[PDB]
Amino acid sequence: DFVWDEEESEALRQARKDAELTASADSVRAYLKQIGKVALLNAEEEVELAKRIEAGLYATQKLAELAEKGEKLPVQQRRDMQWICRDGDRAKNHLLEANLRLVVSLAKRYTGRGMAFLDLIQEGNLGLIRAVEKFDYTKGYKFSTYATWWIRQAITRAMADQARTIRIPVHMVEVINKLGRIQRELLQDLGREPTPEELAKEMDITPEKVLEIQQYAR
Amino acid sequence: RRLRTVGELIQNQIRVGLSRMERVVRERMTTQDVEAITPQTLINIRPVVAAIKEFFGTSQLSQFMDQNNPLSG
Amino acid sequence: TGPGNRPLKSLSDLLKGKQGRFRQNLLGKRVDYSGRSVIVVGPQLKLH
Amino acid sequence: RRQPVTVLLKALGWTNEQIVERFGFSEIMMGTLEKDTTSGTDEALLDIYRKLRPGEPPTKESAQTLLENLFFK
Repeated sequence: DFVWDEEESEALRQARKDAELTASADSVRAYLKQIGKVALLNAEEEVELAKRIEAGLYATQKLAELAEKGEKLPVQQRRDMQWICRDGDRAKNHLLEANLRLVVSLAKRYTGRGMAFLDLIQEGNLGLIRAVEKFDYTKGYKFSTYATWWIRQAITRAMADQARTIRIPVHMVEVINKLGRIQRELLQDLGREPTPEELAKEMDITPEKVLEIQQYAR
Repeated sequence: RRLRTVGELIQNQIRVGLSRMERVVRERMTTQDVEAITPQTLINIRPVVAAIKEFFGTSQLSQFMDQNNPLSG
Repeated sequence: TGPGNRPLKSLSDLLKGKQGRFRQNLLGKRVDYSGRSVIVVGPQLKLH
Repeated sequence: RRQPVTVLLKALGWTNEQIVERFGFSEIMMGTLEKDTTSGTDEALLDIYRKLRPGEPPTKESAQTLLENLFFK
């Protein structure tokens, strides 16, 4: 639909100001273009991929043993083993490719608290690497739901890590300091933690701005 | 131009402290049984005393008296 | 930015700022082996 | 930002007839009145509210009460 109220004008005013950084880490668009398109995989295909991955890992183990202790089988069989290890590597690559947009959709929930969207996406990707290393065809779960826990716990760990790339905007420090002072005063005089309505009353701003600014606090 | 003398200077800080105490009353008047609430249980004097102490301890206009000699004071 | 919501100082800031390396020598500084006192006329003194 | 003064007068409830009756003695006031793109009180109030509350949604009650809270309450 069509609306050009004052709120939309203010939103575009903000957008033009935010657009002054070209390759902003807060923008996933280039990352989405880099993902491309790979279809969502059903349970049978995912268990197939995991089976190939484990087979390739065991083939790598045996091939590493035979590369040292002699006892090498003729080259014709060694070539099939050399094929299995490559197949396992490819299976791991495909299984990771299948869930980058899952990582993105899990990361989008943590934006606005200090870390850039792409950094959260990298942490989620590493959580996904952790997931593929623990997945088990015996347990029978869908890989998406299983890896979701690993992605979210990795994102939380990075968020809850004392050393993080918190990159708060320059044009928010002053209002955050004012928020802190006013919340402190209201806590000291009201007898309890102030609800955002009281804060908005004191700061002369809409309450949802209070809830938005409070996300940057830590 | 006009002189904001000692009395008005103290009055302004009293006003600020009473403004804080007024918010205190606005809150704890609406968080207690209407039977139990009493004037003395609605009032917290600490903001007013703190404001007066702040004036007399930190305000640029409150100054150590120049006791060099009687004329200086 | 650090925990105080303030930016971290980088390598450039070592020499960029108003108290940077390039401006340290220029500003006045306190010196040892010096004193200060009120002056009076020594009319009996020689010029040296 | 600056505005024609009549934008305030209309916001306060003055009609063009009243403004002419009071300020008709001066030609610059009439020229300001006759070169103002405001029809009446509500439009003037909304125009004032836009400048006073940039980016916020304007409504009758908001502007009408805001102009009063500014100076008359």
